[PDB]
Amino acid sequence: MDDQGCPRCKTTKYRNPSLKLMVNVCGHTLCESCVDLLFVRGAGNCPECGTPLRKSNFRVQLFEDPTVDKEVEIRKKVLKIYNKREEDFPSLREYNDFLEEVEEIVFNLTNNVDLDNTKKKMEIYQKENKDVIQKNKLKLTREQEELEE
Amino acid sequence: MKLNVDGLLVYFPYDYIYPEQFSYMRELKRTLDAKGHGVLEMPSGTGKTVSLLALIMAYQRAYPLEVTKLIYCSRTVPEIEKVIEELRKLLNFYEKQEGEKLPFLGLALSSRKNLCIHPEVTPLRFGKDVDGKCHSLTASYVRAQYQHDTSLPHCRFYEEFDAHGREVPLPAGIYNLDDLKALGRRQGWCPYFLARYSILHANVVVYSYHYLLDPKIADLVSKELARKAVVVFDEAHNIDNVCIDSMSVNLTRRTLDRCQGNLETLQKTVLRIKETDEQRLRDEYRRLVEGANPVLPDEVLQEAVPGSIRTAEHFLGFLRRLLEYVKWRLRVQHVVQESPPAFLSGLAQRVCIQRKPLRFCAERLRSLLHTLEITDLADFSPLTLLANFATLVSTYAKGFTIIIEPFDDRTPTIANPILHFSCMDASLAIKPVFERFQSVIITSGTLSPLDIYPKILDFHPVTMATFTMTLARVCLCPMIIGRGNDQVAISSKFETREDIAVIRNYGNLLLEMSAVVPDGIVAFFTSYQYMESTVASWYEQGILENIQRNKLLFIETQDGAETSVALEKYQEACENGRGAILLSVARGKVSEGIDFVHHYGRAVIMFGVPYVYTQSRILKARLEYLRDQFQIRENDFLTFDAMRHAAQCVGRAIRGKTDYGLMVFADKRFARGDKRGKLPRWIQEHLTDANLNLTVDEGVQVAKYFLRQMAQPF
Ligand code: SF4
Ligand SMILES: [Zn+2]
Ligand SMILES: [Zn+2]
Repeated sequence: MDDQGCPRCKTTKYRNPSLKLMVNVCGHTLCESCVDLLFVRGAGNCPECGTPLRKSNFRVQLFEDPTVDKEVEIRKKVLKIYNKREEDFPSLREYNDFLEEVEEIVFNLTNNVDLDNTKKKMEIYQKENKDVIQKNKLKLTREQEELEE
Repeated sequence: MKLNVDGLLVYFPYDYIYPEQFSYMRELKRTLDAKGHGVLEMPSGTGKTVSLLALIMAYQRAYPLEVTKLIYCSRTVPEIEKVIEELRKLLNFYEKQEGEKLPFLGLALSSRKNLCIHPEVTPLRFGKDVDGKCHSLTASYVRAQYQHDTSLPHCRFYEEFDAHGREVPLPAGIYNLDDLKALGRRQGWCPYFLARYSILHANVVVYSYHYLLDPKIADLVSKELARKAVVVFDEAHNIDNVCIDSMSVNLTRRTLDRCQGNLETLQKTVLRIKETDEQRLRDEYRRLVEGANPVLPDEVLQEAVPGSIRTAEHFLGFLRRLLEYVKWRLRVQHVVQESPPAFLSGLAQRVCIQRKPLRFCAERLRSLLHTLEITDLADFSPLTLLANFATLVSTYAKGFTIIIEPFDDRTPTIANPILHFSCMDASLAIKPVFERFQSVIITSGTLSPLDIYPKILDFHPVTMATFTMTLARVCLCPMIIGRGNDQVAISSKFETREDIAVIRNYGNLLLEMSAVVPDGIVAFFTSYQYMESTVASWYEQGILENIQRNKLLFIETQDGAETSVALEKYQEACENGRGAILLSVARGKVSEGIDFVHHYGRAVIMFGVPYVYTQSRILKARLEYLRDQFQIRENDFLTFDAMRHAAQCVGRAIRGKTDYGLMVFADKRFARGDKRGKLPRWIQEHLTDANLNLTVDEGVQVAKYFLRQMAQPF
């Protein structure tokens, strides 16, 4: 809430900081009062960029850094892949190789074309979906619940 | 003056020793013979080091294999400088008795900022700036560039030190910091590094606590070489505060904003490097795969693998993500938040940051930072602080706590919140010292009862010995004045602080005492805000003007520059007949730093018990844990901290040479049995019940009588 104001309507922030950033595929700061301005005309179009949005492409985020918003949001989807625990990796070198590869994919998606990344993800899907992906999904809730308690 | 101690014969330079000294040496020998860590108290500030040192010298000669080296630490470098003088005097006396040189070496370490010979760093005074310059001059790139002998300033002292200092070690001698600096100039070697090399073979090595407690720097210089060394601390009553402060790291909005800008510079630096130097510097990635210092101690420290973060572009985003989480988590406006283990979970879940990759971030930053050939680390110092905090939280939180203060005290609304990571137990950071070194002797003065320290610090002392100075003349004359001329309670209670009579009584006591007390006197309050209110009340009344007429009065402020000038003027007043009344705060840096000697602080005045603002959450977390673990009552420790601190500042008047000096406690609380018990033995035992509750005017009269007896010669 320390930002000077919205690029277009920098008046609501000065009055109150209750407004929060809205994340979009544009990786593009937006504010609730300004969101209504987008709905009236275009209905899911960035004001200056004009990037189309399927249904408003809006979710609540509170990180003033635009690039990080995409990185964090992209990372959530990436976590769904290559989520196997370290114990599944016997070799010492491969422990972080997947993590290094996983982090590499994140950077490619943020800036590089995702066509190659999407194609690669399909290759892993055909193999990992059978056992490793399903196993960790079920176990995610178990570990999370125990850790919270 | 050789002393035939029961354990062995111990040489002693000075003419005579008091009976307490006999107990001191044998008590110390008992712990040394048992090879077990212990704690002891000796009143005299001077003569305690030589007595402590004297036994070690005899013990080393008797059992050289038992003890490798002596590690005698002191609180402040200005105070360690005088210590080595005592050792130098002892060595000459011992050497004179033998008649020939002996394989004994003694030196004192310190920061490059305090001692150095390089002209470029000489004008600079800030410690952080000195390291950046020295690091750049001694940087591997400069050293590698030095081989090319290209046109660029290369710090000659280190270059020739490596070729010379490595080959030839200094046989023996005593070199203070001032003397050590001169030796480097004539020999063209670093006063700092030369001392560092000498630690390999140096019978006596002395340096401040911050060179022996914080794992970032202490561990490297304090390597396992000291398998069995007699590590000793001096006046280490506030060891926990120094020990805890080493672990505690503070992250602020101003610091965070600096990190973001510094990170941007780091990002720009990488971009320049990528276009200029890629292949050669990329080799460090292979080194990272193959496998400023981390704050993790020996066992806690881990170096398995760098983790996911393996490249500058990847690692920088890692800090970017972590910085944002702290930025947002800090900007939150709410009550003070405590979340030792949950912050790691919250950070991990919020931005998908696993702890294990985050543990190596601080080490990776240094390794990555080195690859960047940066000009200096001073600019990026805040970023490392966050990195140090970043790795510390990810490492362990069992005995820690993340404290976030969206709103700071003394301010209705401030846009500069500070994220505290204050520790709660000092045993964690001091644990390696006890294990690495066979025995540690925590020698200190004005020590509140010994039994607490094993509770505060997880250790089993061999002995708990309290020593009271024994002299032909009773130098110290302590007293407590809880009742004034109005026979009204004078306790400086938080609810009673607003009382005008209590404020008036203190002015009356000081005014009356100033009349009888000769040149040189000091008054200690509880806090700066309370001090100003008391000063203002006296200023409005004629009490302050009367005090001004009786003697000059000096007040203390937060800024050191004002304190330094005022203190120098104070010392001038005592030298002349004017005399000076230096009002100070017990917990202020001035009190601990300054030492009061003959005709200086003749009548130390303790105005009210020294207590901190209980609303301070950081203290609450520390206080709460001690109640949760180690079984210490919340009030017991709080009183203990005040009693230990009240005795700390008031015990300087009796430094040594049996210079008469009285101590007056202006609070009825001290008269309570609990307060007296926590009082140091030497101060406590001299204090009697007859004078325990002296009236303000009655106390003045006895003080006048006391001066008369001390005034006459022996
Ligand atoms: S290398 Fe030695 S002489 Fe040069 S700045 Fe550093 S400490 Fe001083
Ligand atoms: Zn807007
Ligand atoms: Zn846009």
